[PDB]
Amino acid sequence: VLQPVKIGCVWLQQFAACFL
Amino acid sequence: VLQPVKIGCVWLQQFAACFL
Amino acid sequence: LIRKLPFQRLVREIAQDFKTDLRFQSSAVMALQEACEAYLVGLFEDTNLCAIHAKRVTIMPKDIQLARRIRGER
Amino acid sequence: ELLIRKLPFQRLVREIAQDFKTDLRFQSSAVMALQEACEAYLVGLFEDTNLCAIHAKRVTIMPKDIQLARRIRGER
Amino acid sequence: ELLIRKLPFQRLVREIAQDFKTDLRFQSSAVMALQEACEAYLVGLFEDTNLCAIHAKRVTIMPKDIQLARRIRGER
Amino acid sequence: LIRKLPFQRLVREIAQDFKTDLRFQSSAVMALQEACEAYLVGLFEDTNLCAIHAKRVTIMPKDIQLARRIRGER
Amino acid sequence: NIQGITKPAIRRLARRGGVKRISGLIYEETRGVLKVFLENVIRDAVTYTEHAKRKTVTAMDVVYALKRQGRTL
Amino acid sequence: NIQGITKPAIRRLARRGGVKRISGLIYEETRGVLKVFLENVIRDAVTYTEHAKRKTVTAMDVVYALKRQGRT
Amino acid sequence: IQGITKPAIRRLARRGGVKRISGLIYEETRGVLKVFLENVIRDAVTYTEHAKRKTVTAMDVVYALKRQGRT
Amino acid sequence: DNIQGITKPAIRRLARRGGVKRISGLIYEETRGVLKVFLENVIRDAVTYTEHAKRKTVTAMDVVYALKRQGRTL
Amino acid sequence: MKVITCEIAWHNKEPVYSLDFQHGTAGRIHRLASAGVDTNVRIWKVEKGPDGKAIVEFLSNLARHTKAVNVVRFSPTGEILASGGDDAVILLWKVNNKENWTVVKTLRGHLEDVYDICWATDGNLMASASVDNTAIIWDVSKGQKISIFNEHKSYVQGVTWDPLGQYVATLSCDRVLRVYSIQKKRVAFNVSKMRMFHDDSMKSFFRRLSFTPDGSLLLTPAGCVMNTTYVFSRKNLKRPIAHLPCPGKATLAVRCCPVYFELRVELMSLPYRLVFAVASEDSVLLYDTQQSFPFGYVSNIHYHTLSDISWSSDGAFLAISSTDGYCSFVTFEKDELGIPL
Amino acid sequence: MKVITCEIAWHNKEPVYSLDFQHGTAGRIHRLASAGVDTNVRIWKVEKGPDGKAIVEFLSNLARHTKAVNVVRFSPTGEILASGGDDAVILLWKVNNKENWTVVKTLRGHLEDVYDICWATDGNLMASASVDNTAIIWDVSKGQKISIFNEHKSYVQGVTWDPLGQYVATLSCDRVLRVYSIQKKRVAFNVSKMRMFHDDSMKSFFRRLSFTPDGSLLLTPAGCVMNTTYVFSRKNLKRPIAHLPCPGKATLAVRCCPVYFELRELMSLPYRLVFAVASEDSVLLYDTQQSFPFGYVSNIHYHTLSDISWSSDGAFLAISSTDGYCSFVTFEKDELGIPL
DNA sequence: ATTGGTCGTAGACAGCTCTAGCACCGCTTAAACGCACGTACGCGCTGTCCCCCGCGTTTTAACCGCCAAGGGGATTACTCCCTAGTCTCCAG
DNA sequence: GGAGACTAGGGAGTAATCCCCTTGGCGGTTAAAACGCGGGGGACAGCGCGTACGTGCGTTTAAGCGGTGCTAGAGCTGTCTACGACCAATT
Repeated sequence: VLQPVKIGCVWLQQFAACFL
Repeated sequence: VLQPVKIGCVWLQQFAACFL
Repeated sequence: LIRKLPFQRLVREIAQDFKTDLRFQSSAVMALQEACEAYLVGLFEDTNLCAIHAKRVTIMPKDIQLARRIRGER
Repeated sequence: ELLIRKLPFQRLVREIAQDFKTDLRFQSSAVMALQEACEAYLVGLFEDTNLCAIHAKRVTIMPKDIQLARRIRGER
Repeated sequence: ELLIRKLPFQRLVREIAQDFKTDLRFQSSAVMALQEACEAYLVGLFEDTNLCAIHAKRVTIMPKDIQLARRIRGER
Repeated sequence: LIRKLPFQRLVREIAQDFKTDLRFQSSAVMALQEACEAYLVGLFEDTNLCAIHAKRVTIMPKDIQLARRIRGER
Repeated sequence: NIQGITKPAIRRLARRGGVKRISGLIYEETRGVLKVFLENVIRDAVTYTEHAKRKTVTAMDVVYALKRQGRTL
Repeated sequence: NIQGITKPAIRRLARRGGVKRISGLIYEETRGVLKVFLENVIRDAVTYTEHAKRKTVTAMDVVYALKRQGRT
Repeated sequence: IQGITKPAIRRLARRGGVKRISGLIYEETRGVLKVFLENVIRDAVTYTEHAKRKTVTAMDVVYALKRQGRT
Repeated sequence: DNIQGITKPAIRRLARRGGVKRISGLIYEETRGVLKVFLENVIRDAVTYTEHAKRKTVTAMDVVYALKRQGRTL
Repeated sequence: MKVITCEIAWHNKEPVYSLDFQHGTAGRIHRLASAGVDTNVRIWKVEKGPDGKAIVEFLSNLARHTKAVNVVRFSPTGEILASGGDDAVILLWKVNNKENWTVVKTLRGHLEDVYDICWATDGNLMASASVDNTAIIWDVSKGQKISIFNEHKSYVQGVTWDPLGQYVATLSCDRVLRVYSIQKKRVAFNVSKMRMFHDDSMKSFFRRLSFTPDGSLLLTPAGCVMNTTYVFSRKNLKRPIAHLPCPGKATLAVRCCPVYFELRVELMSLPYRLVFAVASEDSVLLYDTQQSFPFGYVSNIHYHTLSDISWSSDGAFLAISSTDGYCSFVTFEKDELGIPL
Repeated sequence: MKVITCEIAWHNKEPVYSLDFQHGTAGRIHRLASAGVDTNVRIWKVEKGPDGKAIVEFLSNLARHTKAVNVVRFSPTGEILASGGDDAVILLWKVNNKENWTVVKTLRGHLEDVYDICWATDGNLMASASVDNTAIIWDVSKGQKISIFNEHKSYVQGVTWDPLGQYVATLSCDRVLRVYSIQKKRVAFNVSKMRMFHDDSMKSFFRRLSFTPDGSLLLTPAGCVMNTTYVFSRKNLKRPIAHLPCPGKATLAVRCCPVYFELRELMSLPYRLVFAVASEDSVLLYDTQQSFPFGYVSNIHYHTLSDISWSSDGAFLAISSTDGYCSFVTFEKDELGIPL
């Protein structure tokens, strides 16, 4: 079955912003 | 079969032309 | 073989319903005439079929609505 | 849902396959999908014929009405 | 100009007739019309099959040819 | 779906081959386009049908000569 | 207008359809069937001709409508 | 019934059909071809006869049928 | 082909809302069952050979639905 | 000389639609030949029907009856 | 006169539809062409024998036509042979099988059975009548169509060209005649009520009417008053001067001898008289300009409906064709019809 | 925040295609409408429970549609409900099953699946996008077609109306964006190359892009670099200022909350706007000022997502998938930010 | 009655099919290119309007006989509603 | 292996099924008229056509070699050779 992974409010680094 | 009836040159009256 | 101009202004009036100022070329006019005549002959033939099926010589609308429900009309 | 036994359907499928060409394997998922589509279509024409008979004002059914429906479809 | 045995043909077409509708009277003219249609279409079909077999490079003819031609025809 | 300008050139050239002082409709021209498309593709499925019976994949003219003789348009 | 589907015209079209005996109410239920299916077919036809950026319907639109209605001819 | 056509008749009609070497099973698919062909023709003949209210099938009925499928 | 059991036909009929059923129903039901079976398998193998495959797949029957218009 | 307007890759991809994989280059010329002869055939009847409506311009309806004559209605 | 019946099948027992003599002939031997269901146009050599009976000699076979041929026409100069039929293609044959013929121009544009063709006096303009409800004017030198007449509402089975080159006379199955002025290219006259002609029940595929060789009068067969053949005039084409009574079967063919005979009730008043032939379904009546009653009548010579008749260049031969596959000829001795001008 | 997934089939185990909240709502309870293959449009009553978790209450069923329904839209005033689908009939439902709805005008003229509908700010103008390769402008009061945009060459799976009422943003399946000036009634801009967007391989039937509620910026999903979401501006629509990378599956939906939040930068204005982006199996939550996403929810639906919707106050964020199940995102009092 | 038409047997080998053999010209880029496609737009022009008049064939109304859709009732016929072995599909 | 189902089978009974008015709505009849067919400007305003534009992905040559057409030799088989019997067939 699926194993839920939930991340709370951290004020993820794999999705860091990339600019051009 | 057919029975040929031939009429020679007589210089018939059943076909006399009627004018208008 | 419906009469030409009564059918054509049937089509014209029922085309004006969607929006006015619609021009139809005679080519498409006889095309839609072909379409209507084909449909009507087919439906009439199937009505005759289901009518002799209904074991009555005279035609009945119930045959018509039958054909519709089988032909997916409603 | 399913009301037709899998094995008779599969064996007639294999019968027609070996009539056409051998070594044509049939997968279970495709077999069941084709079978359920089969049931859906047949029941669809079935109540089609049912309504036909309803117009025929005779509650009992006789297949010539079904053949009328066939030529309505124009299948043959 | 016929070769199929004419009264066997008449009995064949008659027996087909009473398979659908009983007591159908046929005259010589209808039988010969059915004939002429018969030999016409069969000679056309065999013309077709022979030329196709010539395309096949094979002297012998086998019904893969006739099935080929009919799948051309659209009859099925 | 095949191409437009060369086929319009074809139809115009054959038209002047028939007779000059004639006009074509754009819609009629494209209609002729898909008509020829369908006819040629159907011929070509016939081609495939023969070649498979010819038990060869690649095709030589005798396939399409069959196509035509067998249906006998020419 | 809508009564343009003429009664003896209906009669002769039924004749060509092989109809035996004809009643009155058919003479306007035929108007109903004609109007509704033409509504449908000229609907998708005007849509098809709108795809062509064309302000006039074509026989092409009509024939595609017949394919969509399963009466290709 | 369908056996009204004999195998030697099939062979001779094939022979003047331009063929020389023939297999057996042709004698049976030809009967299927013939019945498939004739059913449509006889059905159209029945339709035309009912249109004309003539119980007997006529030569001109068959001729106009053959015109309808286009092999007059 | 006999595998389509007649009591199955009758219970599917009972689902279809019919009340009294003539006996000779079964044979023609089976016949028009197999004609569409043949049409669908023909279209299926037609797509399959273009796909260069030998096994039936649900995509084939989906395309059969699309072609016959029963989708 | 617009006949050559039907090209190698176009015919190759029509073949792809046709149901073949491998076709030789020697078929392109016969393809244009069959195309031209049967467009001749169809457009003859097309121009006849066009003249029937006192028309100096062809219509898309004409090719319809042309295919009906040829037995390939669409 | 003498009548000789051809009891040998010209086109392998298939019905014959048309006959035409070489208008370019100027001696005793005349060239005759026949059309049949066998898709072949046979030109024969027709000449009187030692006893005066007609003799038929086969010359050429013309099988270019894919389907049956209904009408065959020679040029007024005899150079070019016009042939069209079921395949609806008009072939202009030319002398390039005892002899050979080749098609010059392909005058296509017709759809189905072409029934009547007429040659203009100059030979450069064509009138073609076909089932397709139209008559097309062609250019012989150009080989291309130039005019269209679509006013016909039924099977067009008869057409002729005015020798004066002013109008065009057409007969269609709708019992309606249509006259087209060659200058305006529109309908000049139209007559339908005196019905005026016979309906579709008449069993001949042809309604071939022809103008008088001078063009003064038009002879229209297949009329109804009983079957008759009405006569019109250039002065008034909307009213018949007289009609020729032919009770029984309907007249279907009208042909006029191209030889002007001297005068020996009168239909038209000029110092010359013209002898023409009218063929019904099973009878042929021979009239002249001056006499109301016919001076010749031959019947019971063919087992089926007659199809076409043709006069020779000198008038010594009158070929008759029927639908039984057999033809016949009428032979007149030296100036038996009359003294030519 | 909290995420609650609806585990009861809304439309009898059939895929859900659209969701929309009543823009006319002004309190705590919001009205949500759904579209499914069951040819029925279900309006639900959505309100927070005592614990704050989302609670869904069924209100009405709209079975007038003969075929499947792909998009359901509420008017900005919430009065009229727009619904079109496989039967391609745009219904203008009105409040006349706990409640009832009735169609006002029949905005017919489309052929098959109608995928994206956007209401104009005035509510008297409609933008219609469907597979039929065209965009049709309608008058709500008139109920009749007035303009046509059929320049699209593929499946038109995304359209939005400019809040400023100047342009029309359309996304088609041909990886080409088309901008239509509202006054000229012609194409204003054409951008296809930086391909930029995803080809037919993307499995979502929708390409729903939406303008920023002020209209200054345009957010387009289903892009390529890899799958990403490009950002455009009114100043220049022929070059994206930046793109938000979304590795994994392609983004398919862009929805912006209609509530303006105070600043706690893609565009430089004293207010920030929080918008929701739905991919095939993941949802990323961004804001105007912060480039990186401040929220991310995934592994909550077993199949591809179809549509998302913000509530009137921004307290609800509905999520719809193709597995027949839906989900919601619940924020506490002004968790996203301080409203203006 | 007989009389030609047919049928079924026996095997020689002619030839369809299978395997082995062979070469050669469709894929498969890489690069040149070109016309295919898109709009304007002035120029050509074709379809046309549509009225009435011309005029004329068909439409419509009503009649009157009468054919048939349907009712009534007697008539048979066919799935109950289990009864029971079975048999085989599917689970263990 | 073992448990639902089906296949084989009486009962009658409700459901088709054919007969008998039976009348009322429908099939031809008539008079004319009323729209049905048509054609003719009118050029006004609708329509396509050619070509220019550009520019870009489809079109063209070719390597190139190897998957596919082409040839040899089986080689083993089902006709069609002759025939001896039946055998339907015309009258």
